[PDB]
Amino acid sequence: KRVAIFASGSGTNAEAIIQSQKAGQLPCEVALLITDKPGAKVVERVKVHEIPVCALDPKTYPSKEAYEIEVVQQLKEKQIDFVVLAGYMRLVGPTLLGAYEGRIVNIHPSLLPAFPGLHAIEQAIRANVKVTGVTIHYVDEGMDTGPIIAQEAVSIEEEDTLETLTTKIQAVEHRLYPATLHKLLSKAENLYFQ
Amino acid sequence: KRVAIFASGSGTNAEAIIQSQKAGQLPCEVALLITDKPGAKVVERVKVHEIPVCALDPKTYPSKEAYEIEVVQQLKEKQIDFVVLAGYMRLVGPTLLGAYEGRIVNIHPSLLPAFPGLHAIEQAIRANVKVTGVTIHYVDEGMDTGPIIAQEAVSIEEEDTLETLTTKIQAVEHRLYPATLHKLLSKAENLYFQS
Repeated sequence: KRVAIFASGSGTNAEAIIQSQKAGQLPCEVALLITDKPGAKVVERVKVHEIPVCALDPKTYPSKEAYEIEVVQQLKEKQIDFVVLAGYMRLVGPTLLGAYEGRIVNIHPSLLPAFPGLHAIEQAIRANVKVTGVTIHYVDEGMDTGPIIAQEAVSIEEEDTLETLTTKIQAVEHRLYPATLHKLLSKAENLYFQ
Repeated sequence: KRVAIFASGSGTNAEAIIQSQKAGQLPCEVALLITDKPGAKVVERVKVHEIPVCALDPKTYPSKEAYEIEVVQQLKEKQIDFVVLAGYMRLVGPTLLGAYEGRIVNIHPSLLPAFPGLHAIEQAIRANVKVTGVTIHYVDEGMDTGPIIAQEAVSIEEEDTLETLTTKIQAVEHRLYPATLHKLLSKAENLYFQS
């Protein structure tokens, strides 16, 4: 029962998922990290668990399709059953989606459909909303589109800044992503690991 | 200290605001209802408090501007200081906005900017979101635009239907609209009711 994670930068969501496996809550094993650069905390955090990492810079490839062909090659090689995006900053193209349709999920720091795309916490602050939150969803063709699995609201208090709100939102993500993955990939159904 | 309410249909939000006045929580008095149809529960609910009612069918006017000119006339006639939209289903045009800019608020049953416009509770169910909610905001030019004053989230449970979610959202509106109006229009500031 193998999961791949796509992540970059700090990798705190990837860490919470790995911690959830160690707790006995995730009903699968993290088997691969796909990332953009070697010199990042997420690589360090994952490497110490002896989980394979494939660091593919997308700009090295002639096209998005060529990059995704290599991505899919890696997922197939590691016998990946499910794909978890955890701070993956690119759109998922037709090659990746075609190979893993119905088996890719994502987390996004807004209540979709509000504030899709990059820097959604900053978007909510700039729009002066009073409530934002976190969305976990299946990945389909478009930007942050696909059937929504879970959402949780977070209030923006008057004293909140980008930093303090980001902390609150990350706390929700670290609890919610693994709890949602546990419920979704429950051993009751054999669904994704047949 | 006079407020006008714009409402149609059942008028349950209008009722909650009147009730909050009667409770001692609203620091102003409801002085006028502007509505579209005489034969509605909101008219009945408001009339029994002997609050003046102006029923203006907008379709019986040459233009949106002509209708709003009459609206503004009625508001000026009644010495209205603040305008509360409570199920007003038309866009606020330049005539109304020009006369009462900064003194019009609205309630909307989604977490703006998601699901602006009509039937937003149905929109959220059709979009299969798991969280929706309520927004109270100042009214500017445009549809459901303007500085957001308050929001409250409501979870859509698996067993929720349009009917049961609507009940939940209306419960939030009936508490939140008057509580927000109390905070916004607080006596300490006396911002909107200067002589």
